[PDB]
Amino acid sequence: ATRFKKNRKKRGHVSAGHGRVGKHRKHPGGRGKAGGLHHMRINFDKYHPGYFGKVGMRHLNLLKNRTYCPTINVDKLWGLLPEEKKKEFSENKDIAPVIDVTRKGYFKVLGNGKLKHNQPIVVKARYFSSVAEKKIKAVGGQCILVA
Amino acid sequence: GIALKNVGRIKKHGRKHLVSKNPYLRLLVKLYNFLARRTNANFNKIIAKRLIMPKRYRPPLSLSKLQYHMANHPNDIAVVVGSITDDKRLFSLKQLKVCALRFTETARKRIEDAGGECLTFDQLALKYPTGKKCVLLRGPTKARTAEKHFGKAPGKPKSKARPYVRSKGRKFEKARGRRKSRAYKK
Amino acid sequence: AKSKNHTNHNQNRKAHKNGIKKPKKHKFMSRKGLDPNFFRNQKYCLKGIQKKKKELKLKAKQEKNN
Amino acid sequence: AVKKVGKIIKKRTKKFTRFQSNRFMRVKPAWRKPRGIDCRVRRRYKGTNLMPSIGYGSNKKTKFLLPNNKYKYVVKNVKEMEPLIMNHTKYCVQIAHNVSSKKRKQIIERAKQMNVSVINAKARL
Amino acid sequence: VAHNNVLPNVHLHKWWQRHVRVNFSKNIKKKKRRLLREKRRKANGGTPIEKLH
Amino acid sequence: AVKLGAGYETSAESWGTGRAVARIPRVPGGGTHRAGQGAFGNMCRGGGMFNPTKIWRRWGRKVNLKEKRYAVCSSIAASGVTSLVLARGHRISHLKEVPLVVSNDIESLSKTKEAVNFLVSLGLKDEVNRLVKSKKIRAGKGKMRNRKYKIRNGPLIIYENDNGVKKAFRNIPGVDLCKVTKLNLLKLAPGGSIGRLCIWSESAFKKLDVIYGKIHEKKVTKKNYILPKSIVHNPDIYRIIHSDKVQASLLAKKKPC
RNA sequence: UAAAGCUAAAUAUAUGUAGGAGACCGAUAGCAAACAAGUACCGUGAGGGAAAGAUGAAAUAGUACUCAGGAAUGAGCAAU
RNA sequence: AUUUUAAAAUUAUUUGAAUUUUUCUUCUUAUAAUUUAAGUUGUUUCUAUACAGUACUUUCUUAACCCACUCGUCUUGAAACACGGACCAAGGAGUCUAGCAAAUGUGCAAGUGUAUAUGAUUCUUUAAACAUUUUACGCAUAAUUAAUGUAAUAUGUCUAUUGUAGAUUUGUGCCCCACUUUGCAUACAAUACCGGUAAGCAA
RNA sequence: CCUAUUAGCUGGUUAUUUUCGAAAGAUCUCUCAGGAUCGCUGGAGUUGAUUAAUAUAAUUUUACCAGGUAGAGAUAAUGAU
RNA sequence: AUUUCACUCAUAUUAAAUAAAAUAACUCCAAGUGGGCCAUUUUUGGUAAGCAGAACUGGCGAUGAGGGAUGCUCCUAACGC
RNA sequence: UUACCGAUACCAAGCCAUAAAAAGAAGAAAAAAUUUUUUUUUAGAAUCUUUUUAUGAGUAGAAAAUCGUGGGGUUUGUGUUGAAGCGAAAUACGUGAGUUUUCGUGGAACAUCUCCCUAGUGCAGAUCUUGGUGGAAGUAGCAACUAUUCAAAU
RNA sequence: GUCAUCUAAUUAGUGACGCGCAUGAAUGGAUUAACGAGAUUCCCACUGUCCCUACUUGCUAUCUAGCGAAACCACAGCCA
Repeated sequence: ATRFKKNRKKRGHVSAGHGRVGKHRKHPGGRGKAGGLHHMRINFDKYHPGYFGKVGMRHLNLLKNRTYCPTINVDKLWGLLPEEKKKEFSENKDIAPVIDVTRKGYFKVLGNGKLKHNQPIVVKARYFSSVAEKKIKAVGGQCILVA
Repeated sequence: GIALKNVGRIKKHGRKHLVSKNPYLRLLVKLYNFLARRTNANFNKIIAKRLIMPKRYRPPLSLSKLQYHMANHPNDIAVVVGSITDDKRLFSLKQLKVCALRFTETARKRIEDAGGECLTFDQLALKYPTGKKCVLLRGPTKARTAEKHFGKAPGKPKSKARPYVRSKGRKFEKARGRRKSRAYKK
Repeated sequence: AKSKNHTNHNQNRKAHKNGIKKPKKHKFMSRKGLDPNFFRNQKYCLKGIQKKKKELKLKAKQEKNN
Repeated sequence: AVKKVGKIIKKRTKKFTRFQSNRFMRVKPAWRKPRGIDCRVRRRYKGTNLMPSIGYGSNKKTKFLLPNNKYKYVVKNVKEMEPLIMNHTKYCVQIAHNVSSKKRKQIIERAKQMNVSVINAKARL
Repeated sequence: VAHNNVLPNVHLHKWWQRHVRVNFSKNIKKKKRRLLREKRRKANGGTPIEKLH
Repeated sequence: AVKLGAGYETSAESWGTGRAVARIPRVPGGGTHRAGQGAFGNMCRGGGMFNPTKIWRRWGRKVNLKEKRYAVCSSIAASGVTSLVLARGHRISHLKEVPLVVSNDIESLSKTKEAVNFLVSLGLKDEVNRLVKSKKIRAGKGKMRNRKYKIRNGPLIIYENDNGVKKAFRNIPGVDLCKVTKLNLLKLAPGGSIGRLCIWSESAFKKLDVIYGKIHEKKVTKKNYILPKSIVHNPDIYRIIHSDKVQASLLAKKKPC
């Protein structure tokens, strides 16, 4: 990989592509994020707007396991289960699938997307969106709370 | 001396040759370059041009979008120079004849089960040399995450560009310049 | 030491090197801060037109698909 | 000055020499483009060491062919003349520098009975 | 810094060359552990080395 | 890697402003040749290289498992076509067919003499001669680094059960073995070259289908692996061009300047 | 369930010793040191610290003899 | 090797006409040729009736006419009375790692990467190759808010928001164009819906 | 020995050909020998054009605008004389 | 105001002329640069200056060639062999 | 008032490269001898082939294609009938970096351009590092301490 | 600075004068015999310091035999 490097093609060019006037010096602007708010301020404000300052209150120790909550929208509930069983459930109107999304790894069911019309489906989840539940029972299904 | 733009040489922009050294893709490019030259077909010219494009400019097309685009022509075939990906949000598929570079396994199985079929571009050239009953389609070329960082810099007024940040919590690029309470907003 | 304070020399040919670019002049302009109580009414007009067109099209589709 | 022998035109002879290599022993005559700042040769001052350029390139119809109007092919084996059996009229053969006397004699014999000319025919004898 | 890059965050301001270590012997250690457990399950003569949990 | 502090194990001192000498560090003291000489610096004798080589170079690479399996499948397919093997350099002009497979009793032969005899009787006498006469001492200083010889690669024997193949075909220069369940891309495509002469036992040839998905079994088939699918259905683009359907579509031949 | 105590394994090893290797260096390189090298030598001292490998297959073939020179050497019709 | 063709001109016949009324008058009818077409061909000598020279090719050394200031560098500006260079050899400087992004190639794709680790008649090579009893983890798949949190048309319908341009397709006037048909990507807008904030109401 | 400390400063920075080709303005900066940012430049790519036309133009014409510099004035104002 | 239906307003030279106008437009990544100087014309400070500071355009810089004996900037004219 | 001289500018032609374009995935021509022989060719590589037009300064800077070096895999080679290296060269090739040959020396290894992998990979400079060597130059100089002489021996 | 004196001639010295840029009392003021390789002016003596240079001795230089460096060095070395 070292023979594909751009410095190789400037082998006999004196300045190595770094300029004859400005030269390549050692940290001519500072080190790291040195000049923020002083002479790199234009860069900071143009590319990282809200960088300086603090907002909000502290959460002293977090324990992300408490609030871990993967989500799934209602438009993927039918795609969760295999194609042949999807065909069977759609064909037979006397029975409906009850899907435990927690086993697949989802805690909350969100309401984005379109469910199939007149296809009942029961969903078991730890949390439900209001619109998700509305669509579930609009297509004739039911939401079941589990823990 | 002569006063000419660019010293008098016409300058083209974009790809001139295939970069991929994939022998099958090179054969396909050769075949469709010949087809575009020997026929007048803008169809063949466009396919030859698109077979050359980088990966980001032959994006995947989902099955749902494929069927939605093919909804009003049930008898024609859909030609995509990208890949066809399965869409779990789609409940049912219906009899699609689609030529594409590659099909994901799930999309291929779903199309075959629905009763349509998947075609390669060599078969497309064999059966429809001039693209009769063939609808050229392409996926969203500007939907990728890289494009979300492009355009006006994040910090320009009314800029929708995402910034480059390690994480997106309350304490990462959210204080001064992004809300009125700290200096200015945006 | 004493520095050259200012000059506009070469700025015009720099500007003309990539030409004086003109605004794109799009067909439609956002109406965000323009004439409220007029563009709101225009939204109502468009909704009414769309509702009439859609109901007529739905009637035609239902009567043609039986 | 150009030299013209039959269809062959050599647009320039007397190969370019490195600037100032005539009066510095550490500077070898092999051509190097003077990068410099005020380098005379780089600026193309009159009367000093002109630089090579693509304009001197030879006609590609007669580019690589020798004064015998044939392209040279360097062989180190008797087995490397099979391509020349079908190209005996536009290829001449040259024996590699590190080929022994036995193999040289064999190669000359094969070339003659293949009526392919040999450039360095009388080497090592 | 320059251009539109993420703001640098690299924690290499101490003497890190003394703390770099690279495992050339990952699979060698795999073999050694496998050999050791094979040897002890041969030594105990039939009874498994695993314990019920 | 070089020794960690190589060239920097002297006393640092560059007293060189006004001494009429370059400002490079000089070793101190006197009474020896080293005193006053240029100390550490890539341009100084005994001064330490520019960027000392380190052991934390990226020695290895992580290769996608799917790409590795694709490469192995492609190498097998390439070994299956006669022209590719000839191009790679095996003298196979006399064997009957290039996906050649032999009875499972090859796995049981145990004498190198009879292994060579079988190889010759298959029609690979020229291949064996090439292998045996390719042996010769390499150029360069690699031969003082335990790399004395350089051999050419011959047939790769792929077996299922080792009943003597391993200790019958080794010691034949350029010949290597490989169990069918542990196929190695390094052996299948030496140097990245395409298509190696492969001698399959019948059992290994049959087991290939089991390994790659047909008639699967629990502990043999690659779990949930699907063979790569081609971009083109049939690469005979000139046959498709000469097909009458596209021949009718082609316009009349036009003329150059 | 503090203010008493013990305890193997998985872990680390720019040291010493001993093995084995390398897409490493090939005598201004590689350890400072391929060698009589931390030696010679320098500094009151703490310390500083080199240079230096190759006849030939075989010297169990290391130049016999003669001439000229005080000798070193040189020359030979002499010699490995 | 299927335009050095066709024609154009000219010559020799030939048909009719015109006319400036003719030994270069013009326009065609047919034939046969030629080049002024359709980028140089011919003759005679010499080399030479030799196997390397006094010739021819070439290298070098010398002259001669014209031209030619010391290179590198900083600099607006260097041949500079600016600095470095007495000479030669060998050594001698954008690299390595981490992390991010863009670009491009490759594999798979709403998934992707099998991490550490395990097994295996693999154990010179091999410290690599191969493999992983039907929710490990990272990134992505959803955003927004300091935050309790909340979380994307909405069950009239397996239609999949609406326009203006727009690729491709469909027919009518298998290859020119104007009407039809469809409406990718994308651009410009409009709409809904989600989170936050205002405002109104608020059991 | 930490330490190959740091240096916005000086010096150096190694093959060929080909193609494209600058800036020495500007804004902010404990800034004035520096830096970030814009401009100028290269490379990559797409959309277009390839239809002697449309987009387009350091150009003119036609139509319509805006100006208070040169000139003029001192008897029109102000200020001089 | 929007939407849908009608009719039709030069295009066969193109709703004025001309146009090696698509060598366009756009997007991404990034280099160098951010000491300038000179000439014509205009112009401020200064007795003035090869002085200091500005405006337009062209150059020098970054560029050789012919001429001005000579000359970084003048005239002609910009450069493959 | 004429004529003339006078550029790397202009014009015509050739050739190189760059850019763009038009187009393209199978058959006998000639000559020399004497119906028969002989001599050449008888093409089809798509980052390719043929043809056409325009164009070509360039620091800082960018890119592409090339040329070399140590080492690795693959392939296929040269060496005691003399390898590497080195000196001088060549009717040699290239525009050029270079490549390839000859003679001499040398006395044991050396390439791989088939494709690829890898790097401690290319020097005129750094008051560069180490070593060697110059002109200065048979020059400066061998100047304190009063002073030596005759004969003999070795 | 002005006035005397010193000289032929005095930006020097000494003695006086004092609205003293900006003197002054252990920041010590004023004065002092003796002392000083301390600074300064004048006089006598003395003389090559000079008018104005000359001659002369030793040791070098010089030529020879022998021995034998170095600094400096882009390339070099006539001028208007």
